[PDB]
Amino acid sequence: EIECFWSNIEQVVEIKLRVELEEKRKKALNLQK
Amino acid sequence: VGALVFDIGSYTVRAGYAGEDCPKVDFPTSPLKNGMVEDWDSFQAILDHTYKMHVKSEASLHPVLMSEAPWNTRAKREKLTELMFEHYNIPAFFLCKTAVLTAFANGRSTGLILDSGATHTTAIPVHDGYVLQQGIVKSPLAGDFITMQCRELFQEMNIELRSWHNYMCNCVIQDFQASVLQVAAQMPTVHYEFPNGYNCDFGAERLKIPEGLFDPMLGVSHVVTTSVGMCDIDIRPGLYGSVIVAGGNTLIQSFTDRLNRELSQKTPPSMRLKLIANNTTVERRFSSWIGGSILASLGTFQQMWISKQEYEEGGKQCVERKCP
Repeated sequence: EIECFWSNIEQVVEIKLRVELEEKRKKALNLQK
Repeated sequence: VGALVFDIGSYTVRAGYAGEDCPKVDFPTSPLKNGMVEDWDSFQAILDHTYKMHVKSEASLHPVLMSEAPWNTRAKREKLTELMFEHYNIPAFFLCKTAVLTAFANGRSTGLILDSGATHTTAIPVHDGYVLQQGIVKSPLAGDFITMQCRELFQEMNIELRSWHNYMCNCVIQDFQASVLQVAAQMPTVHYEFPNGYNCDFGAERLKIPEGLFDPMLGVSHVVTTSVGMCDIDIRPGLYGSVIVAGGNTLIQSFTDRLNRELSQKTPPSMRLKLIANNTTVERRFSSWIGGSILASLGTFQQMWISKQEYEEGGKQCVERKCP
């Protein structure tokens, strides 16, 4: 059960990481714009 | 009705809610000299102090979780449930090993746990959340031994290092450890000052004091290396790749680095040995309570606890039956 909890947190971490890289791309685009 | 999580650790008690990150109260613990309840009256009194003063809530409302030492005897658990349910009338209970909570806090069910407290430092291999009792290695080279090396050296310095005065003494030898101790061979050093302003050039002593737990008795590296020797044959690679440390008494500078060196040179070079660096004081002190909090939060803890119904139906036997 604790492993399932940590895997759920891992999913959240992965989605947040993807969203943060996407926002990094957006910030670079706005900066060069 | 937020679940309450308490750690009754030997040297400082950590308490808080299951859903909250940190133990909202952390105060010094004593009735736990050897590792389990020595004095039931004193233990009950300190628990009462906890619920009433520390958290300002009755035990009859919140569900309660307690954590006990890995090597504690069974009668301790049975009497613990008897006392808790009879006196405080909680709705549901559970008991968990501190090493298991440390491995859960790290999100690594299969692990080896190094921890130390008052008078004891232990190595526990946990596989899929079960403490291997036969594999535990317990050594007296605890934080108390190092702090007493500190105290003896201070008395040799002749500094003036009722019970509250002794508590202050223990705290300063502990406070000195965090700032100074690191694991002429040490070069110039710190000027750490006492509250009254006294100090000295704390030189090689900072190196020689921490050396006790490796070489004053079984040192920590030997404690762990034999611990895995006593465990199963083929799960041993898993433990090395999952070695974890916990407890405030483990907070020394480069302590984890020296452990990693010792195990790497002691383990076969081919092995995947690695140490999880939860090295911050906050991390180590909250690790066990963190595991308890996570354990209580989940939606399955509602089925894992010992409900008051269970203790009404049966006596102390439920602890061995419901708590690993």
